[PDB]
Amino acid sequence: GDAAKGEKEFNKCKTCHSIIAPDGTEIVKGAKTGPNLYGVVGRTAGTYPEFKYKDSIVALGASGFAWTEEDIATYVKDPGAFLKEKLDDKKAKTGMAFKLAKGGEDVAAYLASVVK
Ligand code: HEC
Repeated sequence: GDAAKGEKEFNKCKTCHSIIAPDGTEIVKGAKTGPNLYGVVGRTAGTYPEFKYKDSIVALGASGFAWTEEDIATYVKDPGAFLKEKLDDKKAKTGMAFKLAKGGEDVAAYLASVVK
């Protein structure tokens, strides 16, 4: 995927999320209603500290799931469906109220990039 493009596309995410490095550096100063995305790639889902996630995503991580660019790219398009399928639960609910139409892989790549 394209990171250069992903950064530009992150415009749909900053409304709720931010990209903040461990020493506090503000890579992307966004909102605090969604968890910090710095390092999400490789991270077990629904585990960022001091963040109150909806249940399903926490269950997904409890099952051993860590995000990849690929899944990130997919989830982003339809979070709730993503979950229902992963969890094999028709009843899986998402706390993320946005579906991105096009851009997943790029945004996915960007996110991977950010920690280099
Ligand atoms: C607010 C209306 C949001 C926008 C815009 C975006 N995201 Fe989001 N995201 C939001 C919430 C409330 C949460 C927590 C989910 C839950 O059910 O509790 C999330 C979560 C994610 C995650 C999962 C993070 C984890 O630690 O597992 C990812 C990977 C994610 N969001 C990506 C993402 C992207 C790429 C966005 C922009 C295109 C984006 N989100 C926007 C809320 C909101």
